[PDB]
Amino acid sequence: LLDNLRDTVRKFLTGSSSYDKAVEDFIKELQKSLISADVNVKLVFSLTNKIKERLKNEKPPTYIERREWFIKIVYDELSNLFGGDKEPKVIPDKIPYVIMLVGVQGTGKTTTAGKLAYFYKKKGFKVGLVGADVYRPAALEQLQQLGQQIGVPVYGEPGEKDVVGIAKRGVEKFLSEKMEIIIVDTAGRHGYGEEAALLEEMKNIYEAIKPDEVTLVIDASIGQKAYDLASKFNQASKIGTIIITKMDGTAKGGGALSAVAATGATIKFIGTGEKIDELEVFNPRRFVARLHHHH
Repeated sequence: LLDNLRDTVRKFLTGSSSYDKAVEDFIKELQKSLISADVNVKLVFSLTNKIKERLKNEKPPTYIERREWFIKIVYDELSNLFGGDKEPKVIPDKIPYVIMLVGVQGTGKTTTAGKLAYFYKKKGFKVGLVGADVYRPAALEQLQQLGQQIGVPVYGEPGEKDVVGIAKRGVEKFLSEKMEIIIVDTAGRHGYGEEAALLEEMKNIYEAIKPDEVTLVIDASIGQKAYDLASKFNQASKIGTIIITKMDGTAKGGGALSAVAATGATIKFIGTGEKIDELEVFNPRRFVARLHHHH
């Protein structure tokens, strides 16, 4: 969406027609591209109405061209659509720090667990990974391969299906090894649409491990349908954050980000590609800044 918004911006700034038609043309194209990105239509309409209103109340500061000022207001409001200017807290100040990853099946989460452990190893922490995703049988082997490849130890119990016992033995072992960051990879038996049961089901793992942070991993190709789960996830704990993965393998990452941001939850990271280091700290203002036409 942003790379497509770049070209629309360019067409708007290299001053073709009247201003008002240039603006009209741009808003239609924005509305169209956001619909295509699966953003909820009510957010698409509010966004453009808010843009149009700022433009009627806020003349450009002196020295600022009108078209430049229009674009500044569009960029500020795209950022607000994805959650607004905010820089999450990504380095823990309590050690040890236990992070429980949760989510529906297939959210780029075992990869996400290795990517998170890599991020924190690079930061100089001592991390241990707990492979408690026991529905998928491949998840553990996959985790053990990541760990081995990135030099972080992986606790896992081949063929075991008590996720609560695995998470509790793995955390206790890592806490005894005096690990500083402990990442517990868990999935869930439900999909999107079955949010109450998904959440209920996270409860006994959580109580067992008493993590410092619970992180819901969302695949971005769910789009705007991430809303319900994210909303209920976020209300259910004071320590919940969200990771949106696979932003590069969908057209619907704007729908997913905008739908999560509508809940107010914290999107701490986004997963961009499949490579181990492609996990980035997320700030809507920076995310939007990437396409700025003055660079």
